[PDB]
Formats: sequence, C-alpha cells, structure tokens
Amino acid sequence: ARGPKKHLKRLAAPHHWLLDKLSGCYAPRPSAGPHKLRESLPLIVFLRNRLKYALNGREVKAILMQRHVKVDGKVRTDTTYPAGFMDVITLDATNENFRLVYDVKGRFAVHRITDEEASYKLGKVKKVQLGKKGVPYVVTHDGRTIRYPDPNIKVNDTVKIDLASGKITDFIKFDAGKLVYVTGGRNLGRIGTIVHKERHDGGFDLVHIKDSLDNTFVTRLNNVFVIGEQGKPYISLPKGKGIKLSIAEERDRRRAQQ
Amino acid sequence: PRAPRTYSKTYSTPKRPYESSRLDAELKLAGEFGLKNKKEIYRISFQLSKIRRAARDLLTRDEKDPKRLFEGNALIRRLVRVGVLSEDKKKLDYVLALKVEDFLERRLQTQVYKLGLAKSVHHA
Amino acid sequence: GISRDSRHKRSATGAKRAQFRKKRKFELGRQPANTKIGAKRIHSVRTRGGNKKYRALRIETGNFSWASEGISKKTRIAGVVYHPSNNELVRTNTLTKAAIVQIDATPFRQWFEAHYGQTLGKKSKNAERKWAARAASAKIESSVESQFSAGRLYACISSRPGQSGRCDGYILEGEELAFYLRRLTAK
Amino acid sequence: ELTVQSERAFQKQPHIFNNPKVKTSKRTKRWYKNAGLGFKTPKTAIEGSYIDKKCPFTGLVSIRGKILTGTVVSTKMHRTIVIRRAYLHYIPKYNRYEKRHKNVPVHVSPAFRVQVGDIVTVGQCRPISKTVRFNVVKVSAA
RNA sequence: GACCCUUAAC
RNA sequence: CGCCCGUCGCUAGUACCGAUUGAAUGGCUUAGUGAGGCCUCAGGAUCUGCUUAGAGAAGGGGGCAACUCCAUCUCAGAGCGGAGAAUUUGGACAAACUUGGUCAUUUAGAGGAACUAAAAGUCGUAACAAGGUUUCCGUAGGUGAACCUGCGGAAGGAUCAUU
RNA sequence: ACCCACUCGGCACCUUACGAGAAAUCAAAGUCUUUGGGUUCUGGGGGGAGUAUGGUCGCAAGGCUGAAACUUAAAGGAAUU
RNA sequence: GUCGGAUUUCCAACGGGGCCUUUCCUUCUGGCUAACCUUGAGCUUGGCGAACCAGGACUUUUACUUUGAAAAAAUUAGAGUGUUCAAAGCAGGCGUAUUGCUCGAAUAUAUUAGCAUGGAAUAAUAGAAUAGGAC
RNA sequence: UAUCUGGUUGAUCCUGCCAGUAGUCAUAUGCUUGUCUCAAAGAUUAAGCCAUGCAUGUCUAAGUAUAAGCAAUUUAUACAGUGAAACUGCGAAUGGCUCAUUAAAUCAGUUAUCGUUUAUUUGAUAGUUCCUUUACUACAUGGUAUAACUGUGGUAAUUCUAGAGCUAAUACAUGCUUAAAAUCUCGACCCUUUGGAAGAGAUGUAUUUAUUAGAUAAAAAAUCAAUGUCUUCGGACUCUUUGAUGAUUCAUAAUAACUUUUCGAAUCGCAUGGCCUUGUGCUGGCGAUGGUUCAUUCAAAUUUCUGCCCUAUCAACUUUCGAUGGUAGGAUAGUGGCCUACCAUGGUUUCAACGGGUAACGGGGAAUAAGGGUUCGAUUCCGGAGAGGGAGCCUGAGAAACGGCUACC
RNA sequence: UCUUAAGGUAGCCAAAUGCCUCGUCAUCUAAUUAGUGACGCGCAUGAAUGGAUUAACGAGAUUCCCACUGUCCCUAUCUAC
RNA sequence: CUAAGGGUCGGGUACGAUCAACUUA
Repeated sequence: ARGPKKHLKRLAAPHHWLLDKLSGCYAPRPSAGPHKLRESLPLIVFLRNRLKYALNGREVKAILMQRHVKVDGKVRTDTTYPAGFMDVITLDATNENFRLVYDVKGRFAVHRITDEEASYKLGKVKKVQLGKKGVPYVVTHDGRTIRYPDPNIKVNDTVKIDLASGKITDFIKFDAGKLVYVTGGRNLGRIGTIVHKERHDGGFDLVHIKDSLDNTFVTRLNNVFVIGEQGKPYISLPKGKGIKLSIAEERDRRRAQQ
Repeated sequence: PRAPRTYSKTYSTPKRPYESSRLDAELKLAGEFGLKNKKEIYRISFQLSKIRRAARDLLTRDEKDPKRLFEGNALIRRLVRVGVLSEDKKKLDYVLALKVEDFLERRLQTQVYKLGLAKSVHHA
Repeated sequence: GISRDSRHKRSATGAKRAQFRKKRKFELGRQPANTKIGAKRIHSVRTRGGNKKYRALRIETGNFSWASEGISKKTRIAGVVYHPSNNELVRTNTLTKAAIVQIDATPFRQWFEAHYGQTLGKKSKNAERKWAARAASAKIESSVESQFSAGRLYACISSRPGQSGRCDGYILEGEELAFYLRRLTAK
Repeated sequence: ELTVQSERAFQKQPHIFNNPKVKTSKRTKRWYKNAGLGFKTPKTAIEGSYIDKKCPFTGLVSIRGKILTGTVVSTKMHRTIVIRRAYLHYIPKYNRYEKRHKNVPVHVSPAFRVQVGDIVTVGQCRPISKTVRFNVVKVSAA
C-alpha cells in the first residue's frame, strides 16, 4: 500500500458501530488518537447515529465547528476523533454529559452522567516505566502519560483522572475479589468481580470472573478493566449492569418489561 | 463499491417435471385457490421445506436444549401468528406435519373469499 | 540497486525461487564507506524516516578508551595492522569495525603523567597528595607499557565508521592484547 | 569444543570487562543469564569457556515465541543441528491421519552435548542464520 | 477320404 | 442359404515414422558489449570581507616638502575565513549481440507404415458344432491372406469316470 | 505289519445347502445396505492398444513402464428357449 | 403449600462431591494460625494446614477429552420487525389531539496445530537387572 | 427434496456405459420495444492498442499580497476587507482499476520484534546555548541568488526558459538573553603537624568504552604497610539506594570522553485587563504553527507454527558466482549469506525433494447437498502484485510511485 | 500356362554394381549431368564367389556449411638467389 | 603482495630457534 490507509470501507468498519450496509460505501475512518482503530467510537458516528442530533456528516461538522462538544474537557473540532471506552464527552447545550461505555452485547452504549461524575475518568495502566531523568510514568489505556505515579501502582491497575489536570486522584489494584469490566473478546461489556488469575508464564495471563448472577467466565488479562472494589464501582454502570442475560431470558424481559 | 444487496430465491422446481400425480394435484390446487402459476405452489412448498428442515434439525436435539427451547418456540409463535397450524397445541407436533394446503388457505386471496366480500377466489 | 531481500536466495531445500515482486525501497542496501585514513570526509546519508546517517571516508582522528584506567581521549589513527575479516583491509588501511589499529599513545601518556606521574623503570603539594593516593596502580601491564616506548598503542575500533561516521575504539588489553600480539608477531 | 580462540577474531562476550589491574581467582568473569520459562541454565554454561554469542545463556539471543521438541537427526554442522519434528496431519475426507515431519535447524550451544537420536527442546529466537530461528535449551541425554 | 461360399435391393 | 477373419483394390478421415541440422515465435549464460541512474576519485564554469599609502574632480588639527583604524567606476601574490553546474576520471545496480538449452494439440516434408470408416469390390474360409486338423496361451520359424508348424502349458474340452 | 478309537498338520473329496452369488457355482466365493480383524496389488464401457515422441533392462529375440488423436452404443458375463 | 395447574423426607438412573477400605492430589518456609477433646451459659482469652497464601531444579513423552480467551464484516443458519406482501432492509414502537418516552440492531466449533486446580478409557522405543535404584 | 428412467436379448438376470432428469449470483445464444422493486455488466480472447474530454488539488481569526485587482477613510497613513497569481506548507504513497506474474511463494488462522517506530493524532516533556565564555556589552531584536509582479525577448511547437528592481526564512557561521543549588576536576594564602580558602572551570539534549550501577533467602565473630565526609588512641558500625520482564548487556542513572553547531520558538491571530514616581516600563489571557525526545495512535518491515491443485511420461536436487553452517566485517531502519573474507560436503528428499504443468492471484466465500463429498471462487470485503516490458532512482514519514522522473526494448 | 537342378529368399540399390540415364520425386542452390533422402519388373543387386549394418580408426572416394583467405574480381608491391 | 602444501630433537609424570624446495590459488 506504499503508505498508511486513509479510507475505511463499510463491511470493514468494526461491527459494534452499528452501521448499515447501504446508504454509502465508506465508513468513517477514525483518525489517529487516544484509542485504537477497532476499539473506538468516532465522534461522527456518535453525534449522528447514536443520538440523531444530526442527519449527516456535514451537519455534524457544523455541530463540531462551533466547539459545543468536548471529550475529556477538550473540544476536538474534527469529524473522526476516536473517543473510546470510559471517555467522558460533554454537550454544554443543557449540560448533557456522556461516558462512552460498553453495553451488554458489546456495543458502545449511550450514558447520561452528572457533572460531578463527568469530572473524573478511569484509566487502566498499560505499562509502568521511568522516562528521561529517572522520572517515572504510567501509560493509561487511552495513551495518557502521567509522571510521578504512586509507587504502589503496577501494570493492570486502574487510576482515576480528574480531566482538569493530569494527576491521579485515586487508584485500585488488580487482585482477586475486585470489580472489573471486560473490554474485548466475546464477553465484551460484562462486569466481572475477579475470582482467580492463572498465569501461563510466557504469555496471555487468564483471569476468571463471576458476575452478580454467579456466572463465571475466563478472558485474557488484556481484556480486563478493573473499575472498583466489591459493591460500589468507581463509575456509573450502564443500564443492565453488564449481567449478560441469555437469549431466552432476554426474550422474557423484553416481553414483560418492554 | 457499495456493499452488495443480498437476494434469495423463494421457490423450487420439482425434480421430475412430468409427474401425472403431482401435475394433477398442483393444477387441482390452483383451481381450488385461484392461483395463476405453479410457482405460486412451488414457493409454498419451498417455504414449507425451510420449515420442515428447521424443525427436523431442532427435533434431533434433546429435550430442554436451549437451542430448540428458543428457536422452536420462535417458530411456533410465527406459525401460530400466521394461522397455518392449530393454536390449541403446545407440543411442537403440527410443524413437521404441516401440509401445503394449510399455507395457501391463509392467503388473502382465499381469506377475503371466505370472509364474504369476494364470492369467488378468482373474483377475490 | 543493492538489495537485502531473501527472495533472490535459493531456498533451504535448494529450490530456485521465482520472482514475486520488484525490488522494494525498504529492503535496499548501499555501497560501503570503505573508510580510509586522512583529511576527514563524512558524507551524510538520508535513511528511512529521515534519520540521517553519516558515512565516513578518509577519517583522521578517533576517540579511544583505556578501559582499565577509565579514560578516553581524541587521538589520530596511524593505520590498521590486523583485520579478522580480510587482510586486504589491512593492506589498504581500511577503517572498519574490529580492525586492529595503532594510535598515537600520546594523550594517554601525557594523562598517565599528570594522573599517576610514576617513573618507568627503577612537584606541587596538591600534586604529590593525589600522587600518593593514586600509587600502587601505575603498574598496569608490561605488554601495554612496551608500546609506549614506540609511541603507538595497539587498539580495536568499536564504532562503525560507515554508519556513525566515527572511528572510536579501545586500547587492546589483557588476554585480548596477547591474542592479537600472538597473531601479529606470528611467523 | 577444543579451543575457544580457534578463530581469526578474539572471541569474547561483548561489554564484559575483566580488569587486568585487579587479580583474583576466577579472573575472567563470564556473563550468563536465565533464559526464563523454567529452563535451567546448565552448569557447563556457567563455568564453561566457550563464547557463543548465539548461546541462549551466555550470548545475546533471547528466547521468546514457540517452544518445540524433536529428535536430533544431524550434528554435522558447527554449533547447529537439525531436529526432526514428527506429527500427524488430519485428512478430514478419510477421517484419519498421515505421518508428517518437519526438519527445523536450531543452534546448539557448546554447553550441551548432543548426538543423533537425542530428544531436545528448542526455543524460538531472532533469526540467527538463513534457516535457524531456534536454540537448544534442554537435552534428554545424560 | 473329400464337403468353399451365400440380400444393397424396404 | 447363420455368423464370421485377414490380405488386396477404390474413396475419406485421424494419428505415427521420416532425409531435409527452418519446430522463424516463447526464459537465463560461470559469453560479449555496458544505456541510465546511485556511490565515489577528481574537476571547476559560477562570487562574501569587496581592508593595498596608486588615482593635484569631497570640507579634514598646522605657515599644503607623501603626518589620518579614509575615495570613485582601477582593484589585494594578505595564506584566509565558502558554496558550487558541465566534465563516466573507478565501482556497484543493471543493461546495448548472424551465437549453446528447453517447449503450452502446439506449424512443413518426398516417402514409409498403421488405424478407423464407408463400400452393391477381389481372394480365399481362420474362428463359432469334434467348425470338419478341438480351441486357446507363451515362444520360434515359415507362408498371398486369413494362418500353418515345432516345443512346453491350459481347459475357458469334445473326458469330472475303470479292474 | 494290520484292526478300532482319538488327535495335530496336509492333499483332497457328496448335492442350485442355512449363508453368499447375476448365475454358473462356492467347505469359502460365508460371517458383506444389520455395510469396519490386518495388509499388498489391480480395475472403472468397447475399440484404437499393450499401439511409445520417451525411458530402462537385454547379445538379440524381446521384457518392464506406457499414451493421445480418432471412432463407437453398445462390447461383455451367466442362464433360458 | 413457589400462576382450568403441581409442596427435597414411605420408592427417581440421583449427574457430581468428599471420607474410609494397605490407596499417596508432591512437603515443607512465616509476618496470616484454617477442618483437630489446647473449649466462659440449650459452642472457644495457647497447638497439625488447601472452601486460606509469594519460598523446589521436579505437574514420564504424546495422541485422544469435555470445556472454550477466537470463524473481521459481509455471506450462511437464525431472533424481532405493519419494505402493502415478498426478495429485501435494519429498522422501528407508543402520544394528555399539546407536550415526550422507549425496545432494537440478539444468537450460532459445516478445515486444521496454543490454555484447560476436574478427564489416564483407548494405544507406544519410559523407569530398578552385570543396580548406576528408592527412601 | 435419502427417488431414478430409456438403450445390448427371441426372451431373462447382470456388468457397464451412453442417453434422459434437476440445479447453477455459470456463460453465451435463439425466440420480444406493454408491468412494480432490485441489480451484474470488456473478467474468460488481447496485463492488446488508444483519438478526445474529464479523473488532485489545497486555506484559516491565525505563514507570506503595496495584484498598478473590486470596494462607504474618522475601529483600515505601517498594514488591519475581500482577494486572482506566486512562494511556503500539506497532499498527490489515499482512492480507483486490473489479475499478468506467483505453487510454502502469496494467503489464512493476525505467533514474535528482548530484531526494527515517531505525515500524523493524543498525552507528557528542554531556567543549562555572552562557546574568542566572572557583560571587555544588539534580542525594546545583525543580510542576501532568486517567485510573483514591470519590461522590446527566442522558438513552428511543450504545463520550455537565466537575460533588468522587493518579500518568509523557517535556505544559510544566521543568532542572544534566565547566576541557579548540588556534584566533579584542577587549584596562585603561611613551617603544615586530619592543612584548610575563595579562584578557575565542567555537568541540558543529539552519536563509542568502562561501572560503584541496575542488587536482594536465614544467624553471631577474626585480619588488614601507607590510620573511616565524627568522637575522650576499645561509641553506632546504625533505614544505608535500587523499577520492570518468564528472561536481557532492559528502562534509566552516573563516569572518561567524542559530536564535523541536532534540537533547546528572532514565527502568527484574537484579546489591550489591571499596582504604579505616564515607561511596554511589573505582569499580562486565550490560542495557531511548534522543529527535538518519550509514550500513544495510524502504519511498515521482518517468520514459516500448521495448511496448497495435477504430474515419476520429473529420483535425486542444491554446482567459481552462496549451496547449509561458523567467525568477523560491510550494508540495512533493523534480524539474517542480505553481501564480502573459510572449513567441512553441509542442506533437502519416496512422509515425494527437485523438476514439469496450471485454460493458478490467495482467502472470506459460491453452486450443488440424506450423511460424507465434488466442482468453482477474474469479480462488491481482506491481503498480494502491477501500471506496455524490463531496470534504476529523486522527493518524501512513507514509493523502487508510473494521471513522478531517467534509460533501453 | 510352358519350363528348371533350383528359378534370387532375408536384405540392399541409378550403390565403387542401372544400359536407357543428366531415371522420378523431395531436399540442398538464383541456377546443381554433383551430393543427400526416398522410389521402382534391378541392361547385369544379393547372402563366408559372403548379405545387411556398424562405434572407432583412415596421407583412401565424394557433397555441403562455418571459419579463412590473392583461388579469383584484378592486379600491385617487397626481399634473397 | 597474500595464503596453503615440508624436513631434522633433550621428555620432572603439548612445547621451540633452527633449516628447506618449487607447485598451486
């Protein structure tokens, strides 16, 4: 290809974007940004398809150009800024706040969080290193670099940001008996409550997680996002709390509680 | 290019064309129900084939299998909704015994004939 | 041009491979520097991603280290006396990595005098104070000192002049010096 | 396995310095590492004299990726051997298997003594030669 | 003992 | 008065052998010749101090016999502080030829020798009955043609059988 | 050396016989649509044709390996009359 | 007694778990003291261990398990849906007539090699034979 | 929708084909100008050749406009609006097309990079730059070949071009201002009695050595010729600093040094608020574009772990000159016989190597189905390759680019 | 059908053996009584008066091609005797 | 210029100076 691709066909965009087959042949390629290509939601597909605040990409650009939308507190005046998991975005019109979160079935659900909730975001530390001048730093899941972290925090922990500065206000370790979120795999959007982690020295640590309904499952360590201790999660959970209702009981709950 | 528009056939031609017993029955069927083609029978028998295939695979699975518990119930509700099989059953029985006459009995051509506003299948 | 791909090579079974693609830029090679001695001339090479690379021809001086003494100093290179890869590199006096060369030995000798100051064979007050503390350490190795009479030190060069444009190295020491001395003076 | 310095270039471990000023027992300090993954560094590697920049223990190669076992079918290359990996390939049409083998050429450090017939464990390393991507890390012979 | 053959012409 | 074999003759078709060293086309030489780039050895049109007591056409401290970090448009052997086009002046990538090798039914050919068919042709009658010498196999020789004969074998024989 | 009774191994021996087979017939040619003990070789309509552009063995005679074009609606097996 | 409708104790194959029966699923570091006649009211104010834990080179070698961290989407099978039906598509549905709210876009080894405190039945050139064996 | 049927005979049962039968997002073609929705469409032969016309250009409050361009001054006598060009920047490496080559090669499952990143995005990050150096002194801020534009040009002709006078430099020796504190190195004050001063420097980032470095499982004592940042010549010998991985010579320190100046903002817009002894003098707020580095994102390169059709009428293949491995170097972004300097015949092979063929791009898939299968897949998605055939290269982060260049055919 | 002791078989050929004859066809060339290949009622081929073949060999007959050249077009010039 | 290729001794139970000739690459 002689260089990076700049287009994205439909049928090649990630499935969880909930795009249709027809009415166009190019899906919005998310630009380079904090989140990966596949595991990100472009602002174009959010502001347009998720909420129907707009009818097309031109009119989303009109929404964008006036600096009304801002994710993590920053405006992001571009069509395809890749807002990803647990990102907070804000619509100052009537003070509407959004936390990009996973639903039960593995798609980016639409939240409604309050102002004090939208202040903070949760970041999973991807790696712990020290940079130039012996200054330590942690790389979060969204690509943030935070200098001088608490020495007690290691890889696979979860730090919470304030989004008004770059500092870590609080954090939670990775251990058995901690509330976790699944970000990836076929268990996407399920909330886990870690019970065990088996190692496999040399690659792909596995973690066993059982949700509130006593259903246990296994996922790779890179797919686990700790979000709190037992009881209170650090963030507001979505509707359904990630319990993974089966099709039979999802059929019943759809019939009774329409 | 834009993603391809999927399409699928709805009818199936019989393996042996000149069957006296089958030819007589199908033209007998068209008269009693006012259909214009044999393809109007071919599709119903093709629709029935997909249904008997669905129930046959489901019934090979054991009882209290989540697949047939969900897919069998869904097929029952769809078939009861369209009125092809009797509604006073809860045993996944009639599906494999559904005959061709049941499907085109529920068509609007005959539905408005027996509802009294048409007075004939051809008039309907 | 010069290529680095494996597609032209016979397969491990010995089968000749058919051509799959044209030569690509990302698999290119370039001509060697063949670094010589004298009147320093380094041409910049632009590489992948920008990433300038300095190709040394005819280099004069180099930064050479005395590992046992923890010192390094700039010093011109007399010439290469031994090369494991090819003897033509010695004859042509070509400066490539791992070449055995003779260096000036003078900045080390003048540092040795201003650091230890001991007498080969059989001052300020602050000089003599540091002299005493640094005594019992000026007797490194006879095979190294014998080179100081001729004012030339045997040395390896550890940088890649065709890559970095620099001729840097270290003085041959210990068993390594005795190994190359054995080959140098071998009949 | 007769002479360390049988080469035209002085053989040594890079950046491992033995100061000729100091003079103690076991003067030539030799660097070694644990390959990880539960493999044990042989005693022949710790107190051996061989250099072998491609040795998994005293060299600069790192073991990562696939780990394989096989039977040594050749030892006639210097520091390289060929192991035979015999496996069963499934042919679905006949619902049964056929015997298949692959020869993998791997590097064998002088820390090990290997002859034809032995069963060895090899770990993947960076490409070491034209055909070699594996290093012997265990031998099933005494 | 010897003994070969058999319409194109509904 | 069935069936049935081969030579030979006339037509047609298909493929084979074949002197003719055209299979003119179609991938590379451990042969030749090197287009052009790239690296490199050099080369040097092209211009910054335009500072050297020239220059009775610029005021300059004194009573104009070369006393002042000064003059156009003439320029300095001040080394010296610099870029740089044309110019194969070696390499490397690779390319500029009546020439050996191979080939996707893959295209000629006097003549030779088959096969297939058609056919209202000629000669016989080898086989099918003990087919009028049982047949058949292998092998060898012979003969217009089927075929005959020697030697050994088979029954798929014309005998499941003798005291 | 004969006679009876066993037994192991062998050459065989009386049937359109349970079973198998198209039948002839079969002590295996059975235990095979109720289809699987192990394993080697071979065939896929008739002809062209066991005919080589080839290869290989042989002193040769020839052996082994072995097509295609083309052409056919049959050729063939076991019975019955 | 857990809705034209059903309560484990006088009966199901109980699918599985742990303990004895010579049976053994490696045993030891300590800041935690866990099933044990070291015990304040019809239940612990000294001790033996996996429903708890980092400190051993050693879970014979495999094939064949069940289990699934995974067939990119599209396609196929398939759930819902009043495109008039249908192919299709992933839409849509419902109001205080005038405000607004809400369900979706599930779910599924049609070829084969990594993990699996639970699986040794099936099938092999594995161990202690001039002991070099075990504790 | 787990069917079969006709054809050898006088007749029969078989073997076995031929023929029928059904389907084909399989193609063609024959028979037709009256219907709704949906839709393939110069793939097969010729990756054959192309007339013509289009298919890549690009601007903001904010990099340059005195267009001799169009336009009410008192917010536009330095310009402050709009604005053709031209420079600069970015893009043209995306897209789109095609399927020729290609048979462990592409490709698929996306193992590894502890083997190599930085159009860009996102986050973070540079008080070290009088380098003729304790101001012997521009940062209230050292210049220039040239574009546009004006000017008689040359040529039949081209998106051909120096010939005479200003801009951005970011193009070039372009080039300053922010002691700090601490550490290290050497030391210009008198007979010192463990000598002890200022003084002079160096220590930001960008490129070789060597290391107290980068450690670490559990107890009490001996001995060091040149006498422990302390004490009364037998007191404490006292937390002593240490991050990651399965693993490293890793991250990152620190120490000689080396660097032919890498960077370390002389740039731009909007806003002119405020204490003052009225000076841009003390400070100003939002931002745009930054050039470095680290991380991040979008990518790229690199392997075979297993898997590919037919062919033995291909059984041996790999033959200075690579052909398997070693050591070293060179080249590369990096690994690597990738290439250059040697032994050994190393490597592959009936488990089919190596040759030959492919009316062969691979795959997701398609058609056909009782179950197993057989055939197809140029083509809407993914990956690869190519731009008439070869080869070479410039620029650029990325191309061996062809609506870029160079050469031969 | 007459006739011979037998009526020339296998092979081979316008052959160093064919008169006719410069045989006919093909090939070779611009052109070939030459050469080669092939072919016939072979004046008068032919089987140890040996037939056919044949690798290697030959100062042996012959034809063609490449190379090469004063053999020639078309001669000229030089040296010694 | 380089490389390769030879002959002659004192053994407490891997060591060297000597000396020597034309074949290859």
